[PDB]
Formats: sequence, C-alpha cells, structure tokens
Amino acid sequence: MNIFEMLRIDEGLRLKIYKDTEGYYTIGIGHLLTKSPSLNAAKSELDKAIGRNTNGVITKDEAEKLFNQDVDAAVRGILRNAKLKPVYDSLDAVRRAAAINMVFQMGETGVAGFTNSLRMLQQKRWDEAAVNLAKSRWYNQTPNRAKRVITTARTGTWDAYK
Ligand SMILES: [Cl-]
Ligand SMILES: [Cl-]
Repeated sequence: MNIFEMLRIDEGLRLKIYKDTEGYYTIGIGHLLTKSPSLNAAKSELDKAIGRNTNGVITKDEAEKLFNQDVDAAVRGILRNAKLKPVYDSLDAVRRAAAINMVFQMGETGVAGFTNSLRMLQQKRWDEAAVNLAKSRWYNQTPNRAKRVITTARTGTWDAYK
C-alpha cells in the first residue's frame, strides 16, 4: 500500500464531471475543477487542465496524469510550508502518507490550520492527536474517509485500508 493506492480508494475514479461532497465540480481522482456553480465554468477549467476540448469527459490516462500532478503538488506544498514541513520531517513513512492525504483533500492552507493536532503529531502524542483531529468540520462532513486517515495517523499502519 502506498499514497497513490490509498487516495484512489478514498476518492474513486470518475471519468465525467461530477460534484463532490461539498457540491464542487470535480473530475477523475478527486481533482477539484472549480467552486463556481457553472457547469460551463467547469467545462472551461477542464479543457484548460487537459489541453483539449473535452465536453466534460476524459480518459483513464488523462485522469491519471491529473492525479500524478496533484500528489506531486501536495508533497511539494508540504515541503514548502513553514508549518507543515517540520511535522512531516518528524514522521515515519506511513504517517506521512496520512498528512499527504489530508493536504490533497483540504489544501495546504486548511491543514496548516490544524494547529493543535499538528503539535500533537510532532510530539508523537498519537491518541490525543486522533481525538483532536475528529473535532472538525472535515470529520463531520466525510466521516468514513476521515476515520481511515485518522487511524493511519494514530497507528502508523495501513490497517484501515486493508
Ligand atoms: Cl491543473
Ligand atoms: Cl465519508
């Protein structure tokens, strides 16, 4: 199990524009296209992203290219962030996949926001961090995925995904 397989489980794969849990226009593997209500703005962003006229539909390959860019952007975003970087450096490779999951789903800014949890993670206070992470809109909004991520952080094992 790795970060790519973990995310593919959590986000699914969809070849046609769709709406996320929050209601945003998304495509492929969790790739947020826009927060704008227009399905036309979405189609617009979509073709810009792919480099062709898609009419809201893409191939598996295309979807895979997008996913590769986003994980890379997630990682680089973590490494470039003054709040995130130290937590990350401090962690083992499984736990690291967990911070990467979060950043991919809620953006660098969001996660950088989780001040307290971050501090507990760095101090390697697992249980307490787990509890604190659950006291969030994130957890309330998508609880089954959040539980899986939270367990990965608390444990350093891939249990929740096996
Ligand atoms: Cl893009
Ligand atoms: Cl969920």
